[PDB]
Amino acid sequence: MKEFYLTVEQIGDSIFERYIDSNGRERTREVEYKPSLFAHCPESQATKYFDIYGKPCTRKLFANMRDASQWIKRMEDIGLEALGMDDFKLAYLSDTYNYEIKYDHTKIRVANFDIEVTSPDGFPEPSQAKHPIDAITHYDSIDDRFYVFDLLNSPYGNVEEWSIEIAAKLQEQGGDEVPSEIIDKIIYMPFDNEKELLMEYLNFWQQKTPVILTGWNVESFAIPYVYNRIKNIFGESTAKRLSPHRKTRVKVIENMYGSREIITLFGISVLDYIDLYKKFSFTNQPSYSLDYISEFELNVGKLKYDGPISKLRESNHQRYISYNIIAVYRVLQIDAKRQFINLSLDMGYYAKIQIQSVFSPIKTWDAIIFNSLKEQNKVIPQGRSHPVQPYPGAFVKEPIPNRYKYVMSFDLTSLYPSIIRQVNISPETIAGTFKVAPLHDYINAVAERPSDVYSCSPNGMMYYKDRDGVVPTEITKVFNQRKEHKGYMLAAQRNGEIIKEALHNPNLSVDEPLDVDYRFDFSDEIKEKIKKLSAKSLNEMLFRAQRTEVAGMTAQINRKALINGLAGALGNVWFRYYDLRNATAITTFGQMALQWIERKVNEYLNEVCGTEGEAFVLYGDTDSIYVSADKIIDKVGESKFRDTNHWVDFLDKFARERMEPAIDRGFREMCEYMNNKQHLMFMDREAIAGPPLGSKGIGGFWTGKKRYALNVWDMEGTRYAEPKLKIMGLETQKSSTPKAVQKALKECIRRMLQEGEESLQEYFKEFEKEFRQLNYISIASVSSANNIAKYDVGGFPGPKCPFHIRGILTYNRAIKGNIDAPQVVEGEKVYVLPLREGNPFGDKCIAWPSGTEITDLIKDDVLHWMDYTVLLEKTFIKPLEGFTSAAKLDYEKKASLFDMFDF
DNA sequence: TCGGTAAGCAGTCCGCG
DNA sequence: GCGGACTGCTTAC
Ligand SMILES: Nc1ccn([C@H]2C[C@H](O)[C@@H](COP(=O)(O)OP(=O)(O)OP(=O)(O)O)O2)c(=O)n1
Ligand SMILES: [Ca+2]
Ligand SMILES: [Ca+2]
Ligand SMILES: [Ca+2]
Ligand SMILES: [Ca+2]
Repeated sequence: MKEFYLTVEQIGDSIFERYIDSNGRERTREVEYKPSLFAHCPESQATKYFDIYGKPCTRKLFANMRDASQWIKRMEDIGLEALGMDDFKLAYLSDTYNYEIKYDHTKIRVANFDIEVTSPDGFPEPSQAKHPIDAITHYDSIDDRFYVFDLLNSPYGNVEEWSIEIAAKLQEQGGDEVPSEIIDKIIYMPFDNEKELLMEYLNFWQQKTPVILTGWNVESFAIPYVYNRIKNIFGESTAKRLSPHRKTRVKVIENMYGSREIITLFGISVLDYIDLYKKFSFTNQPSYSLDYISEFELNVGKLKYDGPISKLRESNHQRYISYNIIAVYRVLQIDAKRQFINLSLDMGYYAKIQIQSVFSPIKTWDAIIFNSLKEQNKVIPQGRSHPVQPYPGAFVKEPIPNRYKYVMSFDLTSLYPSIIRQVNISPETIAGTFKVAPLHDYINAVAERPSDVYSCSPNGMMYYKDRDGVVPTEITKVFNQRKEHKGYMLAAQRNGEIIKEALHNPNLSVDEPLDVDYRFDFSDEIKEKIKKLSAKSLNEMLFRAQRTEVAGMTAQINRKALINGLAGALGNVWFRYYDLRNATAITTFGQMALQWIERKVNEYLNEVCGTEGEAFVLYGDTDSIYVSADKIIDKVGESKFRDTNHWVDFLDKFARERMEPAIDRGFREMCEYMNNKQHLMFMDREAIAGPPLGSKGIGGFWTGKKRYALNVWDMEGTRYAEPKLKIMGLETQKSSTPKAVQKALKECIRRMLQEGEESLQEYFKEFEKEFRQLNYISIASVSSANNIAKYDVGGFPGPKCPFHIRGILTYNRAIKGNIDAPQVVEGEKVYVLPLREGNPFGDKCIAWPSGTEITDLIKDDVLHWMDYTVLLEKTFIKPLEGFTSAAKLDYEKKASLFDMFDF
């Protein structure tokens, strides 16, 4: 098999590499790597090395990496460019693996673990590690086993062994319900003292050394705790055995009260699953506890236990250990669904970087572009300092706030990467400039054609048409990958709806789910077989289809993020190819494209509808247009349609057969105007929106920029079994809006869009009467708590103190003297509740860590003094008033002359 | 050697016989 | 008690 790396580190003048060899065995080597860098030399000498602009360079081969570094500094002091890859481990990887990496994941040791630490005096701080580690569960992906290290004797209590038999039982039968599919995979190891547990864990670690180390919050808790605990007991040298190269780096975090640490373990790639989740999931959660995310991702119940966690080991050691095991499994379950570890491996090996560098789009692209150019014997430019400069971005149309009955949307495929490829924007393809006219002059095609020789953007930049650029070349590769995966995702989504449609008439049979690949649209034969399946098999197929859809979502959306990341990278000062001329060539072209096509669509639709000067395009943002389809529907007349699906088909056909070719014609003309390399402005129909036929639903509404709702029947070729709400920007979409309020506002919207004013008024009235009966967490607001210290003045709010920080300070004073009340963590999220005047907390609001119940001592008072009136007004009524006034609708029946009767 | 912009809304401060 | 000029947070893209 072809060899591939696992980890790589630079340690002084040595590269330390863990790798898989040709026989599939894990090995480690130390290499005294001799790096090369480059300097410009005169033309009149035979070299094979050229910079990206075609200028000749001479190679400088160094005896060691220090020498190469020191030479860089001398060149800066002389004032001459030092070219080549300055991150030597990237050069080493590029030299060692000069081919496309084909890795075997079954050879990569992926470890996830979590520890328990009983603490009788508040949160057990990793920097101090003053309490015994009393449990560790460590799952190893090669053994496919959960290794459980359990402390029986502790200064905080002596306990009996954990029982696997009791663990497997239903919670309703006094067990812990450890999932049956992992019972046989547990290897249980009890210990009579902490020293023996830790030594054995260390010996175990040596035998089974993680390559990928993950888990929930491992970077900020488990790793530094294990490290500092071992250090305090045995010494730092022993603690360094957690590094296969015996090298660590300790970073102390600042704040003011309660410093933290991050430990870098050399030769290990730490991918904290919380960080993977935040980067790759595209959610913003009100809480990031494992309980909350697990419920969200897997629909599994919260792991219940009685009393404080500080007393869980002594009162119920059995459950304590079981919950430790289940928590490790939950992360594995989330990963089986989300596939972020797979993505990280995919992306890291593609780029030829340390696996943990997938967090950095800049490092990722630097390495991709470096490897690409090196293949051509080209030499990369030195990184340079730039002052941070703001620059212009996308165009967003101001919508007229209103209801909009029939809406069709259209969207440009992968816009910024497509602009890069169309225009041929790259550091080395810059051909020159032209004198810019006002943007509106290009949009209206009155400005002089920029060039008849070069490919242009309306920012004034010209690029070569007949030359490949490394940025377009490499961005096209990842785009093509993205396209493949999004195809699988959309197919799986279409397949899902087939199953949902078949679930309306399930068969009374004992059968099995069909063995199919959900990444491809079902054949007619499969659809016929599905129409004859039982509910049980249909439901199993739907789960499978949806899992396939999620897998494809992960793969496509993050490849999209990577390629869009390259366009933004050009505007980040730390990027080797930072260049506002290029960043701005992209965004300005985007602005022109949206507004050009707005004009062309208004022109086309007026023509075909036989009118003049009417505005069909009601809104647009960056690369999308929203077209009012009322007059298209009216020209045929509403009465002609048999049902909702009839007019949806009509609009779908109209869009594909008439609008799209006209849109294509328009963008082809734009491409000729800018004399671009390749026409890649592909704008396809996205949503078809409207009320159900014969209903009083309003179909849709906008309140302003980035704030709208639509009743959608078809999305990107997925005809929904049931209409789906597309809500952007409104409070229903915001993580700061209370849970029960998002639900209530969404139902208010569903009613407005599908049913009408009366239905809305009926629901509002019910919700208002029941508001005060909702659970307090479900109606609490949420906010991130940044810069808490700044506004803290002897425990009281300083000037300009934000509402949520004021709430934290109120909580801080309320839990003063308390031992085991959870502290608010800087940068994390809090629930927030308003408090009535006169309350014993002494201030207008309280805030506490999100995803948690508020501590039992003050919970009673919070419930008593909660200001329901303010809460209802601020979180529910005020946004609803925004939606309804925009929609020319009332959520409460207005007084009228009719009030004299009854009725 | 750590490494995108546009834009809406809640809230504080302050002006306001 | 409600605006305008800020900060802060959050979402659309
Ligand atoms: N997180 C994001 C989202 C968008 N944008 C920019 C780049 C996109 O090209 C453009 C349009 O956003 P879209 O959400 O429509 O995404 P794309 O057009 O790139 O992809 P597609 O429409 O094919 O899904 O806005 C960005 O820089 N970063
Ligand atoms: Ca725990
Ligand atoms: Ca798009
Ligand atoms: Ca059937
Ligand atoms: Ca879009």
